[PDB]
Amino acid sequence: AMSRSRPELGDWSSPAELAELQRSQLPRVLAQALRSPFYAARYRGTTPPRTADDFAGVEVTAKQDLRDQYPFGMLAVGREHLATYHESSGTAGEPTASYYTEEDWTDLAERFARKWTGIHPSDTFLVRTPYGLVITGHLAQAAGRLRGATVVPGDARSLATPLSRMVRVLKTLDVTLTWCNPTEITMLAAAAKAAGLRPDQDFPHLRAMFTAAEPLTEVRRRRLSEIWGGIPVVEEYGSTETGTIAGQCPEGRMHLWADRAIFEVYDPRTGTLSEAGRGQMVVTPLYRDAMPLLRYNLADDVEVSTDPCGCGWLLPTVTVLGHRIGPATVTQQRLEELVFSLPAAYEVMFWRAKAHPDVLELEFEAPEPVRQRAVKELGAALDRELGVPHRITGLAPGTLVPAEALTAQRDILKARYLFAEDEDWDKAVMYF
Amino acid sequence: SRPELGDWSSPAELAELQRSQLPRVLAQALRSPFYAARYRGTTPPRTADDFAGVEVTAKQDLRDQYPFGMLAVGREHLATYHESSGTAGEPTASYYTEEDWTDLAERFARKWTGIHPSDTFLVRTPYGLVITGHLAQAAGRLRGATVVPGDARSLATPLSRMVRVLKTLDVTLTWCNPTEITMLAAAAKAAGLRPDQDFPHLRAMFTAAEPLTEVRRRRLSEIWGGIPVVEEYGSTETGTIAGQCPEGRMHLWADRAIFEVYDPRTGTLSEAGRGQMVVTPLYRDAMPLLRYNLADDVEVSTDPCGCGWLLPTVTVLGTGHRIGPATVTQQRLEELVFSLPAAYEVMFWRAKAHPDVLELEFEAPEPVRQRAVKELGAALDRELGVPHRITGLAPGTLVPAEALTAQRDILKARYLFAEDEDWDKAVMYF
Ligand SMILES: Nc1ncnc2c1ncn2[C@@H]1O[C@H](COP(=O)(O)O)[C@@H](O)[C@H]1O
Ligand SMILES: O=C(O)c1ccccc1O
Ligand SMILES: O=C(O)c1ccccc1O
Ligand SMILES: O=C(O)c1ccccc1O
Ligand SMILES: O=C(O)c1ccccc1O
Ligand SMILES: [Mg+2]
Ligand SMILES: [Mg+2]
Ligand SMILES: [Zn+2]
Ligand SMILES: [Zn+2]
Repeated sequence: AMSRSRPELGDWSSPAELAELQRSQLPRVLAQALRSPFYAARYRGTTPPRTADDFAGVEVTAKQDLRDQYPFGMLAVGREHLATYHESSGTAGEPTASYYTEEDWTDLAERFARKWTGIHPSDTFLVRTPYGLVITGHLAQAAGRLRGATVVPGDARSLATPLSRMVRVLKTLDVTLTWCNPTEITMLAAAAKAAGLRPDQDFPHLRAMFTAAEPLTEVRRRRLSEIWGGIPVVEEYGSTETGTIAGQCPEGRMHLWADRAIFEVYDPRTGTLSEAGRGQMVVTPLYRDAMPLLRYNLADDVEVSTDPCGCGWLLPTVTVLGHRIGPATVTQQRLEELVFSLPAAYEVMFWRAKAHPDVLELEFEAPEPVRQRAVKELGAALDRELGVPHRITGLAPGTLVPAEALTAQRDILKARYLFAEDEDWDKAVMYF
Repeated sequence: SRPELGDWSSPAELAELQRSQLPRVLAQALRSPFYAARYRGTTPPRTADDFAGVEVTAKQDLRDQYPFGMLAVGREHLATYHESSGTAGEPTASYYTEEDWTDLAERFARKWTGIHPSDTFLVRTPYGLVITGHLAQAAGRLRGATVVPGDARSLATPLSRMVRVLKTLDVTLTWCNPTEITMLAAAAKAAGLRPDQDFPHLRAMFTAAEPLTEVRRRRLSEIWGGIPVVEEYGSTETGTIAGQCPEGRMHLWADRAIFEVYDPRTGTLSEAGRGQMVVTPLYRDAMPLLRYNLADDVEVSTDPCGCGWLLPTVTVLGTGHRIGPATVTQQRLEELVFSLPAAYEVMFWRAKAHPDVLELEFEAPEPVRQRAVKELGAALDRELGVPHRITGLAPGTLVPAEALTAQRDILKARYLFAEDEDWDKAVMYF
């Protein structure tokens, strides 16, 4: 590496060489970790870990530790070196703070930019995740700028950017790439149809859709691809606290970015850490100064395999998993496979289910002509695959996902205090 | 590379710094479909002298050329794409190269209070398509300040959460519109924090996007413990084109753009006086603008300022209503509302011009309400002489308690729920 310090795919040719690329960083990482109040307090009366060998003995860092240290208990650098500050999704009541130096950001941007489809100057990249405190909009934008793509900041959950306006942007700007959660991929598809555009034909420049943030079955991922004309739906896995830790290969598996972090699986029964198997995703990022994390337990239920993939990347794969009803165990993943196995022509995208002690209640939207078939087929799928008692109800479109979410436009107004006689002064101080 | 405050020592040297860029700027402008079509079949302007004759560019031209009619570079050289606030029905597209962004970031970073690594900077403006959030964030990154991306109009970041962030992160700088400054002050009290005492690290508040009287600006400062409220002037299409000096005048960033005043009656352009703000940015390659008429009503003065910056000053107006004998502007009413004593806590108000009467409502606590109505009535009598119907309202009437106190979990879509959970958050989870 003449110019770059941080590793790339191909700097190692064996699992043995990957482990050495990792362990060589641990002295710096362990020295940096001890600079934070949290780790200096953890190792108070003892000898701190310093060497790659000492790492074996290092205690897990829990989500609750990150919350107890709010806001800067995990901080290992002077505040003058921070570039951005972030907070996690979930509960507003117990915030999880994350923060990054400029150089931390180069590692974050590189990991997001590991998109098998590429990101190029030729791309127009719609970033359709929130920019409010969470990292996700900032992360995609930073990766877009790193690779020279035109970034369209769509934001998400903003009154400035309803779906109708995103559909017009996708079409008229010839957008080539999107970043949004998998539910937003279906929201955009429904908004396109309500504008009289066919997601499968009317966006010929759209070449890939980047997604994360929800457990996503291959059956649902394939349907989302088919809705949008058979283009790749490129999954990644991360968190505000870690950045992107795994990205899809051309074969459709997520591979751990183990050159940039030590990945371990925590068995909460035994409290053992292992390089692979089923249990809780544990991460030690190797290229971060501001907020060192030693064996941070994301508490996501994962399966990590060192088994080779068809792609040939020399990295482990990860599946992210994320209610029992009499004899059967019913998961969202299993129901999602059954819902998204209904024929595409039935247009079933929006659904929800509740586990009662004795019965699974499930609702979905479908057009009237196909609704009774969709109810019957999905019932028979549940009988055949799970054998749970069910109450399935088909609903009119606009019942779960209202028409106004899909078609309403909103002016981006500023506060006004003086109105003409014929104006609505309801928009005076509450103008959003 | 690009000029800094102090690189010119006279108005004559400033004009030379400008005119020297015009050949490049005029050549770049002609690369766009719009300007190539405008000067089709004629000889195009090429020299600093030719600039005098150049036709104004209207906001309607930017709308008519949606999306990339104003584009002077290959799309491969674009860094970001933006759209303006106002009507959703007629989008105004703008776009910038990486080098365009350095000029934008430098102009925003011209804050007389500075932006430093020692700063923690809450950006509380939208990131959704408009430039505003992205502009403040790029300036914070340029100057090394810790950027806290608050966003605005996002379900992710309600006022209650911004107030907790202001306090617990020791935020030193904010960027938000002047109404948001009062919204945050009301939200702070609802969270049990006194804006005038409980934010000791807050040192300055940056604001723009509303016509702002000195009387209102001073009150916003007093609400937040007497710290500077630093106004700038800009637009979603240009970024910051003027910034406040320590004397409280906004100075035009004329080293980065030629500023002219348009008389719409005659279509005469002038270096100073009354009329419509016209801007020709000098360091803007993706989307060249020749004499872009912002259509803001402004007064430009070349008079020297005590601050010692050798740049013209600008006052920004906004067009008001006849009510019997008198003409009432928002700015005039705002001066009267914000001349009520601070202890009355009149911040939220609205008014309607009828042909015969000014209807005005504001929130004030019950003990002060009748005095506030009487004093404000006498101010209107004394200053405007318009008939008025003034009503005092309970706090929570114009700005509801919910907007100030509601917390909102940042949920993701969920499809399987337990019996006792709210499944209304399944697909509509915002
Ligand atoms: N591709 C994915 N599949 C499943 N869950 C995901 C995926 N990406 C992100 N997540 C979830 O989202 C979390 C990130 O949370 P946050 O930092 O609050 O945005 C992860 O810890 C997972 O629980
Ligand atoms: O909410 C989202 O849209 C989202 C998308 C990707 C990653 C994290 C997120 O919160
Ligand atoms: O869920 C997230 O916040 C997230 C953040 C970074 C990258 C991928 C992700 O899903
Ligand atoms: O909407 C805002 O809060 C705002 C603030 C500053 C400048 C432009 C803006 O729209
Ligand atoms: O919209 C504004 O009034 C504004 C002001 C300064 C900078 C960016 C902006 O959009
Ligand atoms: Mg580019
Ligand atoms: Mg810094
Ligand atoms: Zn693979
Ligand atoms: Zn001055």
